[PDB]
Amino acid sequence: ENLSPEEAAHQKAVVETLLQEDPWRVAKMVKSYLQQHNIPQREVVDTTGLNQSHLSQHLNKGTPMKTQKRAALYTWYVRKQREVAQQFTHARNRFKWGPASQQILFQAYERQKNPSKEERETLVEECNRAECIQRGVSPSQAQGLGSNLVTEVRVYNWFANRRKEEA
Amino acid sequence: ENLSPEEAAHQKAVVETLLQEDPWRVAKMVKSYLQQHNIPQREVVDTTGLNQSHLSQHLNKGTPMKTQKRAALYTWYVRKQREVAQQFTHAGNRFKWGPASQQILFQAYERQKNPSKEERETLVEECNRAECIQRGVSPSQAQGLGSNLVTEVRVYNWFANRRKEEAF
DNA sequence: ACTGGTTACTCTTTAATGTAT
DNA sequence: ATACATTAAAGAGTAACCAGT
Ligand SMILES: [Cl-]
Ligand SMILES: [Cl-]
Repeated sequence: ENLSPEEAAHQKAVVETLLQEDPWRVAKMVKSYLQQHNIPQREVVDTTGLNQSHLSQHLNKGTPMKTQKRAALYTWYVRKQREVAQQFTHARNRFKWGPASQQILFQAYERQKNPSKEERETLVEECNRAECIQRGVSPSQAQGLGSNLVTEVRVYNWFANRRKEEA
Repeated sequence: ENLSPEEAAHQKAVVETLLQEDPWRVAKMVKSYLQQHNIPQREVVDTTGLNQSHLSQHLNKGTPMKTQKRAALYTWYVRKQREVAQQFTHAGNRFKWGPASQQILFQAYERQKNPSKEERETLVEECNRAECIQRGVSPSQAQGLGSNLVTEVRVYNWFANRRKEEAF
């Protein structure tokens, strides 16, 4: 179930049509995927071997890149799309706070700046379920959120740093 | 050149007096000084051996720093001020554009996006004059600017990069 | 001199960490 | 638990470089 002969040709067909498209339209399409799943650009740079500064300038600004290096970018894009779907159905990077959970954390901080462990774990289920809805997946699949899984320790680390922000 | 033994004792009292003052006030004095001379934060990290994220957060945001680390940075503040004096009295890193030179270059780009070489040297002398006035030194002394000295090559590279930014 | 593709370097930001009340 | 004190890690931004009409 890991791979199929036809879908492997479909992956090669997708990267073929993606190279034929406007590289900016694909850049916006890829940047929106990295933001929805909070996958760090370091994973892209470490896997494909591209330049961090070059890849960042291409996604956020549209800096033109040659088709040979762009092909390795689209190759990782199509493969990462399958790995994400499988890892969520079957259920190294640094944690990243999603924008959907940040709104819930700012609500709780405006209410009270020192929640109890029960209130922390309650916000964990709220933020995890929120991160799943953002990624378009079901809540029980939150175990597939991976490195971006909201934990009680991480919620406590967020509230502790936000108290330090008032100075 | 060598600091008089009496002069060195003054530096120590300056560090202790700066340690007695509020750390956020001394942080703003050092940060504004770095912005006036375009001194890279990497150079302060290399000398004082401090953490770049710690020093950046203690200067820009004013994060709590220990008295020992603040004293090591305050020791660099006083030695660099004097070293800048001899750096410029002798006149008789990487380049970093200044705010006044960036505003003048914004004027020329609005008038001519492709200036001639004659227009480049005239802008070089104007920017070097404005950068000298920023730190309160005479326009004649520019060797002390060193890495932050304006050059026609840097002006042409500034307009070429602005052309790439204008394309998007 | 020139656009165009590319990048070493810089510095802010972030989530995480260690510890003595 | 938790405010000081701290930071390894990510990433956008800057000024610059190399090639080839
Ligand atoms: Cl994910
Ligand atoms: Cl200087």
